[PDB]
Parts: sequence; structure tokens; C-alpha cells
Amino acid sequence: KDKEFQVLFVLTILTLISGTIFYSTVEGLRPIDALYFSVVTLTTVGCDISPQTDFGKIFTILYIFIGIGLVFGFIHKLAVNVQLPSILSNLVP
Amino acid sequence: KDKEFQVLFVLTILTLISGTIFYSTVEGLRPIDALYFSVVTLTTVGCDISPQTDFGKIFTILYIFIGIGLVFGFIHKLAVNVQLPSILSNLVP
Amino acid sequence: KDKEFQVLFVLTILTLISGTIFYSTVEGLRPIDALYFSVVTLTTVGCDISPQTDFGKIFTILYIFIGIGLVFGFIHKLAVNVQLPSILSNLVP
Amino acid sequence: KDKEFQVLFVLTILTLISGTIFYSTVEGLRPIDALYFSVVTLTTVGCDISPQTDFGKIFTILYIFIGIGLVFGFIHKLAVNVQLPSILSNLVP
Ligand code: NA
Ligand code: NA
Ligand SMILES: [Rb+]
Ligand SMILES: [Rb+]
Repeated sequence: KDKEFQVLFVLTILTLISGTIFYSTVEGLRPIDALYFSVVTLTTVGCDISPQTDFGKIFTILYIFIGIGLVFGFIHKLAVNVQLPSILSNLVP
Repeated sequence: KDKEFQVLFVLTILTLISGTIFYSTVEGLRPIDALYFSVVTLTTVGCDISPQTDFGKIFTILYIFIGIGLVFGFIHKLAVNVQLPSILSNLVP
Repeated sequence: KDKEFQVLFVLTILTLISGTIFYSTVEGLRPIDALYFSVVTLTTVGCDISPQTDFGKIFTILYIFIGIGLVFGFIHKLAVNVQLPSILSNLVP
Repeated sequence: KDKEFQVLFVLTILTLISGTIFYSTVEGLRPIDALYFSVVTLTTVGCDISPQTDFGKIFTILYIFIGIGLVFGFIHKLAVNVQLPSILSNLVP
């Protein structure tokens, strides 16, 4: 429950940090832009600009396959154990 | 059931309104284009043009993580409690 | 089962046909390109080119919200009742 | 369990190989770029560049509809039977 959500949160944070480091150093992007790219790639939203370095593409494939499940599980647990109870409470008379 | 679908609908509407206000004022887009961006970002479809303001990127990350679960739950409930019964009725002899 | 998959298939086909007609007439795209746009939008994959007509954007929002659930349910049923049994049979000794 | 995950892995690998061959020969892309395109299309992440050949678009539609279910099932099973036990073990005192 609580510990599960917190573990998922920390795991997603570390994964996003790794992706940001990668895309800011290897690819050469700015830190916030690298974070945006990581989020949009792990959330399947997408971006206009794409990687160019072959190492970047390899890491992108592995990163998707490694972190999509984690990010989407974190979203599911955030909606089921954080957003839903909050809405239920703020909808009580 | 009905109240659940309506609550999800109103929540999605308010979230989309917030996103539209943000992207139309801060980013500087037109209202309908801001609504399209919000929908495509919360639905994971995507867009060709991306945010440019750092504040915009921060809000985009938080907006995705806050509204993807809501939008997709609304889609699920719309398909299970609105689309499915309608199809079943219009498929009855 | 079978009838469910077939109904989902026909519904997805009609939805894609409607989207193709729209994007080929109003937007002004070629039929196959309109079909590709409809598929990539209902499947959340994405595209490089985006709508430009305000009517196009309205229809895109409504089309996403109306057909994402249908397309993804069709994919789920195709994987559970068509792909999975086929793989099980072709994996039998 | 184990055999299920391995079968899904091999199926995804073969599907990605087919997509890479297609996009590297017909479309004319480089092998790693074709693999990236296949991954981003089957994972619904997206890409900046889109197909141009009509045959390419037909194959893209069929490829999405044929492999999205497989790729996402592989991701689900990888998260439930590989990532989750590993995290549980590395979180044990
Ligand atoms: Na361009
Ligand atoms: Na683009
Ligand atoms: Rb997506
Ligand atoms: Rb996408």
C-alpha cells in the first residue's frame, strides 16, 4: 500500500534520473529537456526530436522496455491509492 | 456507475481546462490548439510541436503524471458503462 | 467470443472508415495517409504531421475519446482469442 | 511462467526482426534506426519521421495491430515475473 507506492515512486525517480544523466551527457541535451524526454518516452506520450547517437538508440530501446512497466505501474498505484481516496474525501459532505 | 462516470467526466473536463489555460497563457498557444495539446498529451497520442518554456516542461511532466490515470480511467468507464450498453442495445433484434 | 471479436473488428473498421473519410475530405489528405493517421491516433502511436483545421482538431479530440477504448479492446480480444490460441497450436508437438 | 516469458521474448524478438528487415530494405533506413522505429511503433512511444511508401504504411498498420498486444503483454510479464521478484529480493534485509 503506502510502502508499495513509495517504492514505486523512488524507483521511477531513479530511472528518470538515470535517463536524464544519459541524455544530458551522451546525447548532449539540457537537464530539464533530458528529463522531459525521459518522461515522454517512459509515458509513451512522445516528442518531436529523436535520438541520433546509436548508443542513444540502444539505450532508448532498453530504457523503454525496462521502464514502461515501472512508470505505468506507478501511475496505476498513484491513481488507485492516492488520487482516488483524495477524490473520495474531497467529495464527502 | 452513472455518478462514477459523471465524476470522471467532470474531473477530466477540469483537468483539460487547466491545461488549456496554462498552454494558452504561459506557452502562448491558441485555446483550441492548447486543448488539442492537452488531449494528445493526456491520451499519450502525441503532437509534432513540443513545449519550450522550462515552466512549461515542468507543468507537462506533472500534468502527465497527474492526469494520465484520470483520462484513461475515464476512457475505460466510458467504454464499459456507456459505449458497451449502447452497442448491446443497438445490436438487439 | 467469436461474435465478440467480429463485432469489435467491424466497429473498428467503421470507425477507421469514418476517420479516413474525414481526414481525406476536410483535412485534404490522401486516403491511405488518412487511414494511417486514424490508426496512429486511435492506437496512440502518433504521427509527425498534425491537424490544422479547427474542425479537424475538434473531430480529433472526439475521435480519440470515442475510439481509443474500442481499438484497444479490439487489440486485447485479438490477442486473447486469436493470437494466443494460434500460438498455442503452433507450439504443440 | 518462465516458459511463458521466454516465448513472449522470442516472439517479440522475431516481430522486431521482421519490422527491422522491412524498414531497412523497403523503406531504406539503417538497421538500428529501423529497430528503433519498430520499437517506438510497437511500444506506442512514437517517432519524428514517418513512413512514406504506401506499402510501408500498410505494413505499419498491420504491424501495429499485430504486435502491440504482443509487445505490451511481454512488458507486463517482464514486470510481473522478472522485475517484481528481482526488486523484492534486492529489497530484502
Ligand atoms: Na520539421
Ligand atoms: Na516532427
Ligand atoms: Rb502512446
Ligand atoms: Rb505516442
